[PDB]
Amino acid sequence: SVLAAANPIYGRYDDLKSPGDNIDFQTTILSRFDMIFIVKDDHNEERDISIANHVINIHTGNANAMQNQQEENGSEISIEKMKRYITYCRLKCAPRLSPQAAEKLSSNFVTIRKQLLINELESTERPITIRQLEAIIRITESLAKLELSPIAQERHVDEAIRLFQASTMDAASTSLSEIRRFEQELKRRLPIGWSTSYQTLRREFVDTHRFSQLALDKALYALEKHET
Amino acid sequence: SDEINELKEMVKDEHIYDKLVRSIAPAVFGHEAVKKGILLQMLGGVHKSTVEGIKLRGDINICVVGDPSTSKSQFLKYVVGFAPRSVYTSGKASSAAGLTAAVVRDYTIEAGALMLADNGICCIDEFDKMDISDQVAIHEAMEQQTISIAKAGIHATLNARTSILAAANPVGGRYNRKLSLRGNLNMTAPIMSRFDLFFVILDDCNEKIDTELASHIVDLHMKRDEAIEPPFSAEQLRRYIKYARTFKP
Repeated sequence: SVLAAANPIYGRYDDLKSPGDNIDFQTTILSRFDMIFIVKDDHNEERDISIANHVINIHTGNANAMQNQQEENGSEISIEKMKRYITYCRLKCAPRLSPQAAEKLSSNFVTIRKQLLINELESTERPITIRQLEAIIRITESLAKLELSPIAQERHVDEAIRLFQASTMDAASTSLSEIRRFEQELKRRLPIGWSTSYQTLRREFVDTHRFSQLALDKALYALEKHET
Repeated sequence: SDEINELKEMVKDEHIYDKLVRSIAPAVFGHEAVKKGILLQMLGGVHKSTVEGIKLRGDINICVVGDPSTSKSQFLKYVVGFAPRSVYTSGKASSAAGLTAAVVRDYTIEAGALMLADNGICCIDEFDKMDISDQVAIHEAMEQQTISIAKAGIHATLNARTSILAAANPVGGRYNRKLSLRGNLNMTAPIMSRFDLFFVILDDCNEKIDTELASHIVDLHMKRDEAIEPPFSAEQLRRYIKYARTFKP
């Protein structure tokens, strides 16, 4: 089961940009992946000071390292134990969902489909697959396999819906239209397209004080999608 | 002694500037810009000091651009004709060095092309034809001011301090008025920014000027009248200039 950490491009503007469209030219990657979490490490004021203070010292008298070690003792499961536990639960029991939980999730997914369609009436640029539903399922069974129980419960899923909801919230988050033209080029410039190619828009947008790589592609991908 | 009187007679007058300008290139008709553009290369700056340190420039550069048939080449031929220590190449066929030294192997050094014209005006047609390879070398000449030469043998450094007059045809041989000149000339940025300044010419139809061209050209191809003459003779203008070179303004 693949766990992947991608690196996004250009920073915060990629959030200003459509949430997808990040990986290569294709969102399909993000479609295959169940749980996508673009993140923030907003240090609760005690974090940045945590790391800083840690850098300041980092010498004597191993007090901090010790503190880490008692954090390890107390730090819940010794994590050497956690492993053995995971093996245990993984081999022993295979969970199964309950019917009311099922119908619950039906309501879940149809509300998702409907509502977010309505959201996309405006052609709001972003998604929903039954694969995502199947994901939600696998989370429910996973967590059911935490409690080790042979059977699922409703509350048990009630967590999962909202967790994945946070994931959906993650799915949600030279002027473009001007460069988005290329249209003037596609027309009265080149019905063929040839001898035009990215190289042409390069000579057309090379000494016009104007075009970035992402800019050139964006407007291109845009018009490609737009249907112009 | 007998001539210095003439030199004095030249410096006295208030018009001899204008005389210079009008008398430069008889063959060529008008434009008045590239006249000054050509002469002001012959007479260069202090090209000296400021130490500690790195030395200022000094000299000058020009690249004439325009739709062909504009006789941009006549200037060139006139410069290789008029001034001593002037090399003329048509490169594209430079081919490479060419503008630099071989070196001959020994360790005897070829002249050659660019460097054999030193403290002078080198005239190259068509920068746009020589592609990447040599243009970089020229940049090395107009940036570092020195020509460093090491080939399979004795390492070397040979100075060339020169002015470079080029004639470069536009991408489509035309304007493209609406396009930025930056995009039109089609030579790389660093060599572009070292040429100050371009003196672009485009020729457009004006019946007065048209009539004047046909008249003037037919005139040229007539053995008579060849009586068209500059206020300064081509011979004296040299001793004049060479005099004007001895000043440290």
